[PDB]
Amino acid sequence: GLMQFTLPVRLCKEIELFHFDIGPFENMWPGIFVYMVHRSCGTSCFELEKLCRFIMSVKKNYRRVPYHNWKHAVTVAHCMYAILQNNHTLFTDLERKGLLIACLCHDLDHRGFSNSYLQKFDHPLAALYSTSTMEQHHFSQTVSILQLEGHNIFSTLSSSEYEQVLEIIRKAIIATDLALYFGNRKQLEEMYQTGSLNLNNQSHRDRVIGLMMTACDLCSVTKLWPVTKLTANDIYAEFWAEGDEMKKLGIQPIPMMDRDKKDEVPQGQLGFYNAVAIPCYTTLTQILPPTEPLLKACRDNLSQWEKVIRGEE
Ligand SMILES: Cn1cc(-c2ccccc2)nc1CCNC(=O)c1c(C(=O)N2CCC2)cnn1C
Ligand SMILES: [Mg+2]
Ligand SMILES: [Zn+2]
Repeated sequence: GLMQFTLPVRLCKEIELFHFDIGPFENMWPGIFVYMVHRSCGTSCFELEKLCRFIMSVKKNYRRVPYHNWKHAVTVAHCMYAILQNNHTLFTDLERKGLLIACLCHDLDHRGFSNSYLQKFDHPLAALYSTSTMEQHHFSQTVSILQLEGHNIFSTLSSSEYEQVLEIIRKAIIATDLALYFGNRKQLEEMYQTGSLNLNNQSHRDRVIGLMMTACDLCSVTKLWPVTKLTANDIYAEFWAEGDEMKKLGIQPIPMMDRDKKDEVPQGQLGFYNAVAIPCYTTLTQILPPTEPLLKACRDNLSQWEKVIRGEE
């Protein structure tokens, strides 16, 4: 009860900032997560023993892939932490409980392959879940781990509160399917610009949380340039392996996944910042003004990719 987690001073200060990098000491990431839960939710939200057991089972069910790994899970949770702490009063008790957990679980048991590769390979998951194939799997893995003995971190919630938190987690994890982000953002843009956006409207809150999920998921573009750049290497390491696997099925992969077209990565980043990232953080900033630092950091990184194209690095 009187047992707080406390971090070294540099981490205590910098964890509050959007651009925080959780660092290369894997063994500190559980502690960093518990710290964020305690500050964003409270020391009372979860039984520490159940929470620690839950976190260590989640870690065990992330695979040793270049990008969609346990570090990504904790990085995405930290971005969510920063959003929630900078928007103190906008979110419910159930939302603060559910969203950090959703973020920690959102890529559970990821294999480093896209929904599209699973459908072309004809993976069993593609027959079980025809759309948002991996994201339905991630939610399924979340429920599995919640149902392990001594892993029920939500055990103090009523039946209907428990159903609501699991429904927040489900929608939040499904929203990380980037195929769904375009339409979600277009609807939020229209709603914001016609003044019809209503945070008492559950379907509106769902849309806003979905956009927070995209923002946290893509948050490598909001880090300091060296973090952003070195993260992109891990992203492409996965894409190019998928490209190799597409060539093994007799399918030319898209250029994003073809290691033979490495040279076009910089132009590929420009399209991604302009089509996906900047629009994401712009709409998020319109709805939640204190998230501006994400938009600002994303624009700084777009400017760095522009410099790469000009051979200024
Ligand atoms: C759209 N496009 C095209 C090219 C390209 C490259 C070489 C040659 C031709 C085309 N590169 C990109 C963008 C790469 N995507 C990212 O970098 C990315 C993601 C991301 O797509 N998701 C899915 C799992 C994570 C998340 N964060 N970030 C930074
Ligand atoms: Mg994912
Ligand atoms: Zn992710």
